[PDB]
Amino acid sequence: TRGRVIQVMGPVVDVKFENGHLPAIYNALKIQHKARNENEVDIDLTLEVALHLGDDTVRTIAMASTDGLIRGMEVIDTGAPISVPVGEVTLGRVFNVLGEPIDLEGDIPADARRDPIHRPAPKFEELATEVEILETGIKVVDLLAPYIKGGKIGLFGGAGVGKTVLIQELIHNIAQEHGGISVFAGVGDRTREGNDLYHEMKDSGVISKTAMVFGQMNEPPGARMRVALTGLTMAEYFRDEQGQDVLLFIDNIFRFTQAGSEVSALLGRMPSAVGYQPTLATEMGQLQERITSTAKGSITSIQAIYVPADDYTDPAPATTFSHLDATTNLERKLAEMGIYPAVDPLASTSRALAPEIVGEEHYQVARKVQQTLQRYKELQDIIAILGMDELSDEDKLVVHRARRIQFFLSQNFHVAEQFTGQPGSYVPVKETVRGFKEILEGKYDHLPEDAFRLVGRIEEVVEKAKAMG
Amino acid sequence: TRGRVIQVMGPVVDVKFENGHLPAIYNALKIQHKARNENEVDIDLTLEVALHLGDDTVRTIAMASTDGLIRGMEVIDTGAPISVPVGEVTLGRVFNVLGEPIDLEGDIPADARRDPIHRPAPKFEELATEVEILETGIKVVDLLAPYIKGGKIGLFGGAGVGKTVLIQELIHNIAQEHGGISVFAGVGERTREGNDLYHEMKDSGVISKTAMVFGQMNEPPGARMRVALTGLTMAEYFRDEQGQDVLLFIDNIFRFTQAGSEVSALLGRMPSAVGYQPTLATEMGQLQERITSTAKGSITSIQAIYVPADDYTDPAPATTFSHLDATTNLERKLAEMGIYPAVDPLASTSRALAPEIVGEEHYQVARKVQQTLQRYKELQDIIAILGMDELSDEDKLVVHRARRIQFFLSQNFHVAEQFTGQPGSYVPVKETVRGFKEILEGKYDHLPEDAFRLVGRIEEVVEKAKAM
Amino acid sequence: SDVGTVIQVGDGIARAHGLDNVMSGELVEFANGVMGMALNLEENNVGIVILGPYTGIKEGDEVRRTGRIMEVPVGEALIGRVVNPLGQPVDGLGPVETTETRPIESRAPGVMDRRSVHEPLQTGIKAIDALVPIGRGQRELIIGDRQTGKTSVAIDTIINQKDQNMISIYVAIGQKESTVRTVVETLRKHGALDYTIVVTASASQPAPLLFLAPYAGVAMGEYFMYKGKHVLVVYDDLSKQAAAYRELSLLLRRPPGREAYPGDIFYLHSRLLERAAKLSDAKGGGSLTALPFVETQAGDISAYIPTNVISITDGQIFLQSDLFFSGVRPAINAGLSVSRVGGAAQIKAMKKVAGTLRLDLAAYRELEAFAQKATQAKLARGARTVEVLKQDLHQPIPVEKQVLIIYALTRGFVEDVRRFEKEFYLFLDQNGQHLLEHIRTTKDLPNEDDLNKAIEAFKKT
Amino acid sequence: VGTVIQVGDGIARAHGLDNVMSGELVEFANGVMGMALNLEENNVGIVILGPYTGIKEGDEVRRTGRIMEVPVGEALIGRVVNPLGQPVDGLGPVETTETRPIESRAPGVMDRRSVHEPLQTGIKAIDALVPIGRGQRELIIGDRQTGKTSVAIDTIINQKDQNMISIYVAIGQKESTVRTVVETLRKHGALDYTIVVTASASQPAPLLFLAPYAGVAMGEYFMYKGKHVLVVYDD
Amino acid sequence: DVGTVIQVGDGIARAHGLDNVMSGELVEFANGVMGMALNLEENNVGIVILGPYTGIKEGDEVRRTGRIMEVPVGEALIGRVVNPLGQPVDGLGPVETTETRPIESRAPGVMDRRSVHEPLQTGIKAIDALVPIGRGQRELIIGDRQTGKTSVAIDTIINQKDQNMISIYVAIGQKESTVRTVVETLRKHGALDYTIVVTASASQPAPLLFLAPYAGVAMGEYFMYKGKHVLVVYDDLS
Ligand SMILES: Nc1ncnc2c1ncn2[C@@H]1O[C@H](COP(=O)(O)OP(=O)(O)NP(=O)(O)O)[C@@H](O)[C@H]1O
Ligand SMILES: Nc1ncnc2c1ncn2[C@@H]1O[C@H](COP(=O)(O)OP(=O)(O)NP(=O)(O)O)[C@@H](O)[C@H]1O
Ligand SMILES: Nc1ncnc2c1ncn2[C@@H]1O[C@H](COP(=O)(O)OP(=O)(O)NP(=O)(O)O)[C@@H](O)[C@H]1O
Ligand SMILES: Nc1ncnc2c1ncn2[C@@H]1O[C@H](COP(=O)(O)OP(=O)(O)NP(=O)(O)O)[C@@H](O)[C@H]1O
Ligand SMILES: Nc1ncnc2c1ncn2[C@@H]1O[C@H](COP(=O)(O)OP(=O)(O)NP(=O)(O)O)[C@@H](O)[C@H]1O
Ligand SMILES: [Mg+2]
Ligand SMILES: [Mg+2]
Ligand SMILES: [Mg+2]
Ligand SMILES: [Mg+2]
Ligand SMILES: [Mg+2]
Repeated sequence: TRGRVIQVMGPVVDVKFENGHLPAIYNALKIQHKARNENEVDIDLTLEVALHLGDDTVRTIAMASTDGLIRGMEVIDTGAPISVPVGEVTLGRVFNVLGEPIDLEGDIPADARRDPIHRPAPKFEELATEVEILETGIKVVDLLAPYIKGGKIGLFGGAGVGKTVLIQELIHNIAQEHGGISVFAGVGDRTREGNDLYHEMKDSGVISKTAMVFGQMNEPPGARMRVALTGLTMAEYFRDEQGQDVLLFIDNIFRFTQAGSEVSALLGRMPSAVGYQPTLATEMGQLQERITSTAKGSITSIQAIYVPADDYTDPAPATTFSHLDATTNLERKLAEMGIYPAVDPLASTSRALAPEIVGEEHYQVARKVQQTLQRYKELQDIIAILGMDELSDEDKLVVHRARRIQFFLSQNFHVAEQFTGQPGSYVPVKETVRGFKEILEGKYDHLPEDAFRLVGRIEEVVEKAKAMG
Repeated sequence: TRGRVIQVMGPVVDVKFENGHLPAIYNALKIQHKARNENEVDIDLTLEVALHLGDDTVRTIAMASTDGLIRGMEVIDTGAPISVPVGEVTLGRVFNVLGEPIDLEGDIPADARRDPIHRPAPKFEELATEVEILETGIKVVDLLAPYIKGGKIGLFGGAGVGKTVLIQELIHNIAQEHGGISVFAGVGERTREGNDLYHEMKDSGVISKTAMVFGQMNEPPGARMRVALTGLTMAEYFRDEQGQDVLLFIDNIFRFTQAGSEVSALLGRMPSAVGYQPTLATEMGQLQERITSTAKGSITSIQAIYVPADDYTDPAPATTFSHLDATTNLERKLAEMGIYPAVDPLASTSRALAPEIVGEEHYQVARKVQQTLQRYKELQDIIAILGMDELSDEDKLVVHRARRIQFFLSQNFHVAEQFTGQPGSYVPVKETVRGFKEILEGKYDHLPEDAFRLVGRIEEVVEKAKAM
Repeated sequence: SDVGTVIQVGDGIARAHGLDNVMSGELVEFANGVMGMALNLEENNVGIVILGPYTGIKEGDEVRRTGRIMEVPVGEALIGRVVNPLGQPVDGLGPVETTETRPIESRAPGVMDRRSVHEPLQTGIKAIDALVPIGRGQRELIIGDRQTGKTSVAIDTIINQKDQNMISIYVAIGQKESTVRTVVETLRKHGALDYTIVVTASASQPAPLLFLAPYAGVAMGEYFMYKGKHVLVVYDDLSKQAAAYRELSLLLRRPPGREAYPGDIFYLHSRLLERAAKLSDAKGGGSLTALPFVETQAGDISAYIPTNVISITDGQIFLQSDLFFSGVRPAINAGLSVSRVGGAAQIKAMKKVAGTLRLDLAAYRELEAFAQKATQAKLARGARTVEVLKQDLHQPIPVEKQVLIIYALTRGFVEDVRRFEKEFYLFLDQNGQHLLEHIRTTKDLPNEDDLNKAIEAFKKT
Repeated sequence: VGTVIQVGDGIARAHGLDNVMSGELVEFANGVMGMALNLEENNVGIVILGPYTGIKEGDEVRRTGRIMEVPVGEALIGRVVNPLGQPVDGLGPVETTETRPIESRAPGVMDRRSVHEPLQTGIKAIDALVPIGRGQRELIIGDRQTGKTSVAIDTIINQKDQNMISIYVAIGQKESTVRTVVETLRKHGALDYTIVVTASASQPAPLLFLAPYAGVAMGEYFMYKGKHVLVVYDD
Repeated sequence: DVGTVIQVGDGIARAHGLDNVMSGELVEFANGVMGMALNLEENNVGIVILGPYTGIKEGDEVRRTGRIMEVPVGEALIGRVVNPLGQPVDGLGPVETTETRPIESRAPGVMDRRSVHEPLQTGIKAIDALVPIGRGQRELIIGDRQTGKTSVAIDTIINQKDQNMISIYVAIGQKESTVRTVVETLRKHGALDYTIVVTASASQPAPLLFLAPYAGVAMGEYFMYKGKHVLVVYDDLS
């Protein structure tokens, strides 16, 4: 009633069992050994089953470093999925992907109830759908793509545009005063940020209403997948059995799919178009179909996806659009203009941009802004080759305004105070909807080109211009 | 002999002939089965051999969409390739790949004469060499790329460019007068057009002198490959023995190639280039050299070619380009411009443009128009940036006349009455050369360009301006 | 016996040792309660695709033959319900209690079983009904970039057509499970649900169930046909179904092709889209029309899947993303879109007025690039025709109203054009009954003089 | 002698043939020739130069015992021949006595000589601005059309007064085109100093593979006997 | 603990036997070259050769080192240029180092880190004045060829005498002319008496080029864990 190891290929281990004792999918295996001779090394290991390959063998993915695995050693099957604590006891603590504490403050005994990670998504008779605004105070976001309570918000950007800056700004502006349970899963980010936010939370007193698990870059490919699931299995309990609204933050969930590409080539699968595992859509669906609202509560999750390059046609980020309810996109080319945040106004959309949910004065200004920006985008080649002075008077007047709108999309964040001489400023929705009206009708458009950069409300623009002479 | 089906993967079926006698290549074979119980489905189907292996095993290609195939079924050899009915019995009928009729006018008995599909090509000492001009009334085609009688003609186009309207204009204009036996074969178009064409033929009166073969898209590659050669198998008997002239329209032969790709991956051949099977040239030549004119009889053949991705640097168009005697190209840009037909004058070339066939009154005008339309191509692109009056007036005159020249290339067809709502007009070649000479003469500088859209004879233009 | 054992399980694909008499396409059952479909028969093993969650199966499990080709249960008992690709209900509300089933791998009807497209179909949008018409029995393709105004076309079509004796099947494919509710409820808000069927296959369910998702709906519409009807079928997206087929093929150990997409894709689509037919008088005279949806990366119409798909359908409506924000809704490109049946299935009032208006708008689009007195008039008329065609969401306009304003548009009669439409509709709704009844009855334009005095009387007001 | 095991697309694999050399000719009962190109441990890959529809598994294959040989002779001038030594125009045999191997070694560096004597085609552009010598190899590259065949026809026709035994080869082309070219040449009497090698599309691709080797083997004999030779390729 | 080598293809080998071999272990051939095991199949072991493979033949004896990827460290390597395997380059006798570190060791994680507030004095004005650096930070130097990247690292490493930071310079895939020019500059200025230089030239097999930075950081962190400050530079990651 015990297993063996015969083949090791790095992240993949090809365990073997006897007749009648085959594990199921997602089952957990444990290996313990102590040195019999001085040439051996002591390591305790845990593994996750993924495939059955006949001849009494199953494929498994390692959860820790596989160095020193001598062939012929014994394996233990728990017979149950990986179990991680959940409930009241997990507030304020920090765990690894396996569920043990890594904050060194203490242990968590067995009296705390723990659940399996993998469970099927809710049936159609259990789901619910409602639309209502979640507010953040950001000028560029709140107008052209307001968020929906209990929905999914997606962040898209290259290898550094300010994704983590936006996530921490949202946390500083919403998570503390929202009144709901907060979970932050540090999936695949830098370990420095992971240990910086721990201080940021403990010294600020918010840690009493937060739960976290970390899976940062240093960890082997098997661990980087299940950090998101271990983060979600706690928000699920907070939503269901306690009736609390839950906010969930994930930074590099893309590191899920990439991890699969690392292990699939070793499992023995044929390659996809660009070498991915031929299970991208189904596995991402099985991941994101559990982040849902119900009739008992709502889960709102803000996530970011790592785009492998300045090419959105890549299948892994392109197939993310099948689940998002609000989209925000970043690009380097606008970040380099000196405008932060560099959200593209003609590719960020939201379901909440409807006229019965936001009012006429909101839909009108949103559509007007998008229409005015489209023409300036189209005039790009001809203004670049020959100059802005070529076009006619009616086009020159239009040229006079789009860049000012783009500048007005900039705003100083609260975490930017260490890099800027002013602290973060707040602009409510009723103010961000109002603001674009003045520029569109020409109330303040005559101000110079740089005054609209790094400003809050529209009144600050005029005083900054006066300070400039 | 007897065989048993052992492997099946859909389009490809692997059988075993243990009887000690192995059918040869291209031999058809049959399977018949009646249900042992109410769960099985009775079946009766033919299949075609394409390979051998060293265990008395044979690989076969499927020409019918099949589910319910079982292991252990028995297969019987026929001993001959696909046979197509030929002679008097074939006229006024529609057939399928195996030769059975499609229409409900009744059966055809077993005393009929049938020809095998596949034969070796003709030789060097017997092919015809003389060619003649054929007139269709299409303004561009009759002038710049005349179809030499007895040769191969190709229509090159992309997706939704306008091939079918032109091909049906051709079969309307030519077959109604030409006394030759007409065969229209469809390889890869939609079933709705094929079913509509039979009723249109039953009304047109051409049904007495025409035969048709179908099967179209809703069948696996095995039928879409041989449906092209079935009509040629009929035309071969009509030419070699009876000796009358023959018209052969063949529609989207590209799918003969494309079908060969889909089975290839299962037959053990490796991919190549874009992904086509390695035997492109060998498979295609055995077809393109069978349709030829001989000293005994003259065959006039028109074909449709679909560019796989609207881009011509593709191995399939590259391999097809080597056999045509005259090609007319269609550019989707012309389809979007609203000037039909979408024939691009620049890349359309023919063997007829020689002084001893079309005469000197043809060559100079055609060359001048061709050269002017080549010259305008780069000036119009320069205009996109440099402006519209920075270029000299002499340069602007090139555009001023090339716009009219390109617009007058449009024609109001007779088969497009559904899409146009107009009956059309008719032009002979003399009027075409004459009208181009006038348009270069300067007689029509003051008539608006928009007046030249979708008109026939030049005499209509002055009327349309009168209408405006 | 017809029994077997499984010796390889993974990602919903199983390999069976035994099962001698298994036929291709046959169902085969597990002890777990989920069925499986055979797609390959090697020398000693059988390739099974599992039709549900796969957490329960283990090596050594016994597997039993059932003995029947792919089926869908169909009938009038399903109208109003929401069902899976299989006959299991989604919304609960008890079992559907069907008796009969159809074998949907059946042969498509052939030549002389078919007739010409003849009866018009309307969606209530001036952009579609006028410039790029659709006829009952046609297959019209909608292709475009993500989030550009697609699903509104189908939803407004089903909403407008409640006045007729028609039957509609709508399918959502590969979408997130909850995504359908906003659709399912909105129908019920306008009452359009009381005569339709909705089929869903979520991403939560395994990828193979997407590969059967569009197959079953056409079979439901098929069983409603073979009696005189008018039936519609909509698949909200086929591209994810193509991806599901790709990733189903890959684990079966079948070599790839031009892309990760296998080369059989065309065959698959030929098996699907050709299932529609407009049967003749000796067959029943029904109509089964489909509105497939296809998505491509970055709107590249020259890609493999778009060009492969275009070759089969009877037309295409191209939704272009860069017109979407400019204020032309729906963003149908009047130059690139094509419809093959043309004026075969259309009311004869529109022939006399706007039979060729599409060529006019295409010419205006072509001349725009050059223009950036006859040309001036052409530009003015083109700007106005572009302005007229716009429509909003869930506010359809009946077929009897479109011709009256198109006549004023196409007979030479910009800031206020759109409200001119609505006020003209008001003026007609209060006075022009004598024209409206004639349009309803004879389907031909009434006396031109009376329409002229009505139009001039409005313009004077 | 050995047996054939696998057949398809004109390619065969045979078991047996212990002493078959690379490039050795083999024959079947049907009379069609074949060339051995790959030598594995238990099978030999035979590539077939003719129609293969009649070959079956279990057929016997016989070793010829010789390398490729191509007959040559001055009397061949005018005749149209296959890349293999067979008549295609009829009119009896090919009137040859000596045969050359195709595997002739290229001349060494010390067996050559500088070139300063020209070749002519009759065109102002090519004959002057891109000159060609009577020992030069010159490349023509292009797409379909643009008039590449005209260069070959001018190069062959113009060589009237200046002695040059010429070989034109048309590879994989439609037979009607080559007949038209032949008749156009016949109007100028070029058949008195020209030899044509044709392998049609219907012919197996191996003939296309072997055509230019014959287009040089038939042309080197006049060299090594002391005559000036030109060779032109259609494609 | 015996076996035979049956494949010697292109710097990769396959070995029979080796029942007790562990992943990541060092291996020695009878020719006198070091290799390592990365994959263990059902009946064979894959070995990657870390030297000149031209001397390996089929049937050669291959032997178990008995431990994971350990590189020697300590103060005796100071003043020497060493091979990543632990062999001196310019002679001067064998090394006397006793302690070793596995270069695959688990990195420190949570509850073992702290913010940064102290600078790394570089002395290059335009860098410290505009793009500051602190200890513990990882700063990418990236750019085009033939522009002077190495001239930054050399100046930064010469300026460290006043801060008492033992350091390591790593050269990967590089031409020996520049390597010895840098070594002569360092020995002239005296930096070699506290810096350690590791090199793996372009004429060396790929696996050495692949392993060099791991040794370069393993011989550097050892002084960290004893409380000292360390600066480490790599010549090229591309
Ligand atoms: N308001 C702002 N003003 C100026 N610069 C800013 C502002 N917000 C962000 N940035 C810059 O944006 C950069 C990106 O931030 P950061 O979040 O660290 O990278 P990233 O986008 O998260 N890449 P990664 O986290 O590794 O996936 C920062 O290093 C800042 O220099
Ligand atoms: N003279 C014309 N005026 C207006 N529209 C036209 C005209 N001729 C053709 N068309 C349109 O162009 C379409 C071309 O159809 P068709 O010829 O079948 O496309 P195709 O080029 O054959 N591509 P395919 O059928 O997939 O091989 C017709 O269906 C009409 O809508
Ligand atoms: N006629 C219209 N006028 C204005 N807005 C419209 C119109 N039709 C659709 N929309 C907008 O389209 C939005 C929905 O986007 P839509 O493109 O229909 O989703 P989708 O792409 O079909 N998603 P999917 O179900 O995967 O196809 C709505 O919120 C509307 O704002
Ligand atoms: N100097 C020339 N002036 C005019 N036409 C020419 C000239 N030279 C060749 N041609 C044309 O060349 C055509 C013959 O076809 P050609 O363009 O030579 O085929 P090719 O593709 O270039 N060579 P090939 O691969 O054998 O067909 C004739 O129609 C001639 O009109
Ligand atoms: N800051 C500097 N001021 C003046 N001369 C310099 C400077 N930096 C480098 N040089 C000179 O320019 C040469 C090029 O510097 P070097 O550091 O070798 O470039 P590099 O980084 O090695 N280029 P590469 O080998 O492609 O990585 C040096 O040998 C010096 O002679
Ligand atoms: Mg960051
Ligand atoms: Mg067509
Ligand atoms: Mg939608
Ligand atoms: Mg030529
Ligand atoms: Mg350098």
